[PDB]
Amino acid sequence: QVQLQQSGPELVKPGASVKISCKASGYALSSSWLNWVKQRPGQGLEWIGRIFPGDGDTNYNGKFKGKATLTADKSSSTAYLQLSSLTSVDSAVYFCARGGTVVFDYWGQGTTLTVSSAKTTPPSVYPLAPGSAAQTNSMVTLGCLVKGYFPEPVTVTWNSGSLSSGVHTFPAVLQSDLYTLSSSVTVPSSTWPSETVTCNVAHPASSTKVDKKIVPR
Amino acid sequence: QVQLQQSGPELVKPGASVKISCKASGYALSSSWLNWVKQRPGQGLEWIGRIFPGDGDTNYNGKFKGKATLTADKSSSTAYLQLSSLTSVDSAVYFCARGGTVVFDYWGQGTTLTVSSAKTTPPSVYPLAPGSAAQTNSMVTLGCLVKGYFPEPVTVTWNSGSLSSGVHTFPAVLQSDLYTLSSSVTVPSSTWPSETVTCNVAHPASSTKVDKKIVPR
Amino acid sequence: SMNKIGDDLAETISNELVSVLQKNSPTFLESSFDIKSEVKKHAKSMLKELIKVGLP
Amino acid sequence: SMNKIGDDLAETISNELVSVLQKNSPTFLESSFDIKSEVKKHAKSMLKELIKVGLPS
Amino acid sequence: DIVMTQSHKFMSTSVGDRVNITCKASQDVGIAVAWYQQRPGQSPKLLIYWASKRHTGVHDRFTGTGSGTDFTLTISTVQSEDLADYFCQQYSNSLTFGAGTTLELSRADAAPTVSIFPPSSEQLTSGGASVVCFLNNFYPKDINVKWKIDGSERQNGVLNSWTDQDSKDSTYSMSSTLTLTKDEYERHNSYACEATHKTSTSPIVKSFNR
Amino acid sequence: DIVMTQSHKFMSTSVGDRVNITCKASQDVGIAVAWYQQRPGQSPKLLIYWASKRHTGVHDRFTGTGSGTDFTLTISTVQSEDLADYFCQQYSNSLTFGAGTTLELSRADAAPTVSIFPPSSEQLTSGGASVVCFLNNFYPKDINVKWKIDGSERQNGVLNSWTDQDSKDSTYSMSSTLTLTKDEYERHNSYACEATHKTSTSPIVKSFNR
Repeated sequence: QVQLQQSGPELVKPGASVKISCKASGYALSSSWLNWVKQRPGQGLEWIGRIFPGDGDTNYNGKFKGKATLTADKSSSTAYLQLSSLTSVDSAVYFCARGGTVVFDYWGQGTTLTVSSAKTTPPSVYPLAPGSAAQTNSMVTLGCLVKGYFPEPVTVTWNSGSLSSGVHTFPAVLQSDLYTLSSSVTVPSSTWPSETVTCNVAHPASSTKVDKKIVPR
Repeated sequence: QVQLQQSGPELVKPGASVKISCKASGYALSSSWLNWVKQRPGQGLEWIGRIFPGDGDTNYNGKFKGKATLTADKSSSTAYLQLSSLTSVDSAVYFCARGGTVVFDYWGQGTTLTVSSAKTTPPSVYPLAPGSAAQTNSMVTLGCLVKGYFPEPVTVTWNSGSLSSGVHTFPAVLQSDLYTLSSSVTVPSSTWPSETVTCNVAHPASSTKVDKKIVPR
Repeated sequence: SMNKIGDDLAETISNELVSVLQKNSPTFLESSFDIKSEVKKHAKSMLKELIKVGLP
Repeated sequence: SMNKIGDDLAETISNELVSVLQKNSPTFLESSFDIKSEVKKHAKSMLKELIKVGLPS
Repeated sequence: DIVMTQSHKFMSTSVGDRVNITCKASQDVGIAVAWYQQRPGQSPKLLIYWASKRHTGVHDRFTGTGSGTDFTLTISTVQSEDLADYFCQQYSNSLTFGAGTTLELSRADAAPTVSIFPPSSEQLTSGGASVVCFLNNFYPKDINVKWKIDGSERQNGVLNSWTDQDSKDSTYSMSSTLTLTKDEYERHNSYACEATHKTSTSPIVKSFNR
Repeated sequence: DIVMTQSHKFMSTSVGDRVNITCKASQDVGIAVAWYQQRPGQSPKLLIYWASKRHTGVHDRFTGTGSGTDFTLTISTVQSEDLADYFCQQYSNSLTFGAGTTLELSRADAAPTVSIFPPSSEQLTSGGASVVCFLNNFYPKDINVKWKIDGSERQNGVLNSWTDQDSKDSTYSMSSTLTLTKDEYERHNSYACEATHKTSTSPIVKSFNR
């Protein structure tokens, strides 16, 4: 069973160092190359470097010579990627991949690296209600603004899942060193403001959860 | 020039032993086989043994394995043949020959081994003359008998070489582990007995030289 | 006897070619047991022909 | 680079084949320098063939 | 120092149909191009390498058609497994990965439903202010949103986010937040969110005032 | 063991003519046969190996042949250099040499001159006795000598010696000594030396009587 087990996600202050491990099975790293690749979240892949565990040879990308260091323990089926002087630009997902020097047969899982000055911070949850104006009144759209939390993720429900159709929850954006979501529902205008609606917003990192009404004021 | 140089002639008593050397030049012994061969007075040619002095591995004939042994000195380009338990049978000329296992592409000059209990001893020189009878009187044939000497060889001349042609000297033969031969001459019948005929033997080993006339009867 | 050394010479040829082949290959080179065996088999035939050029 | 180890292997092959030929030949092998070279050139060309059973897809 | 450009961020297809994914190299890269698939929540996996060789286990539908500065990955028949992201890669001199292409499901045109919301009282007492506009359930993903403050263009202070293609009705949704200070927000009256799209010559405009 | 027999102890030839030196093996020796030349006083040299292949330096004259239990060494043109001894050798499983063939110059038949001599008075005081018979200047070398003591034949106590082909007149000579005790010699009266040769049906015989 070929598998490449990497270490868990890392959340580290800017300027610090991190050592991501990559453990292999189902084949011998002693006769292969192990490569490391950075997929910025949403953007595309950049190569970092590779190592030959058996002969302990390293080839690096010019981009990452000063920042990245590769090493290996031939007897532990394990190689490590060490990254120094971290910034928000190094915040990405890092894979290790088996292969030759340039074509990668089987990739790992991808260890998430997030680099930020922020400490664990609960979101501000602002209700999004319409004004007194009205148009195409068949359906009404509400929302919330999860804002200023760290780290990810955030779970959002409406009426604790009692309102599951016509809902849109959006991936957070990184705004001012913190993450912001928005989410919206669409209920028929018949039952609102008649029937109450609620922002459920859960941030498991801080164990902070919000149950907030949407009001016309 | 390529050549193989062997040690000098040998005299041994029965039961004793010899070491014959064979120095090589013009090629590398550590890349070849050196073979030893017995050539007897009966002209039969027999093979003894070989060595690959680069390794030192040997191979012997079952007839000589008991008493023939080969060693070599790589740093001196020299192979050695050692013979124990000597006897008149082993008395022969011994060649050392370059080649592979079999085909002897180049031969040395040979070492003469004489095995005998005899000590250095002069020949008896006996005059050979016809009896009173008249034998084919156109010519007269006289002779001599160079008998019971050791070692080889002897020199034979007639009237100190003045009686040059029409003479026959024969190679020696073995009587009782001693050497013996005879020689003849054909002077015309009118010359002798009135013109003295003599045979002039010489045995360099014993520094014995014989000057004997041929007398009638 | 002739072929004792032959197979061992093929063994060194076969494994060394594989090591260099692996360390410089742009791809992983899976099933390297089958890579080696073809090379080692081919290597022996090569050795038989190389031996032959030393003719009488 | 690609011939860095191709030559070393041809050299090792040529030397060991010759030493065996000499020790197992009934004929003295003359001009072994020439013998090796034929074996070494033949070794090189066929080493470049052996290496090519790697990935010729 | 070498570019691999995948012209199309997205390619449309239906299940059972034929589709291509293109890649363009800025200079000659021989046949040294590899294609990878990455489904959401998956590490990449190899489809093609050397620009036409199929890797172990990849189904025959993943044809590869490549040399030079122009390469193409063709999927003979598209199915659920193929709704994924695709990257091309050059390794002739150095590693450049392509920009990436996302294979989507085609559906009939759909205009977005647009809503606009003022900043909340709670936010306005903290000194912040966020004007939120949702644009939901539209296709194709080619949408362009413009913000206006008192009828005048606003570019900065705007952060946007999209959902991937909805699994039920194959549409895309977009959220756009314009964030300002309490100081500036209170210095203006009209706020509008204006969407340019292929489903209406007129941009979709919806507005609020104070 | 395997036996290599050279039937002809001697071959007759002349400068400018062809000659075949043959060699018969007792068991199949394949082509594993070598030929050597040996001039008198010299060590052997290789001419042919593998029964038909010339050794480096060997002239076109030396055209060896054969496989099996029969082999040949054809000299196309005989020179003075070739008047030497010739040996064959087999190495199929083990090494065996032949006893050699000796290449002589051919000349017209020649009958020997024969002499007979009694023991000397000096030898007969020491106790021994040697009756001597010379047979000189005959060709070919095939000559047979028998000793008769008072008619009765003699074999034991007889030592023979031979010369090689004389360089002046291409003949051979032989010496035969009948070595007896003084007692044996004195108890007999008539001594005679006989020889059979191609030149005469009647043997050559010469007598001595005390």
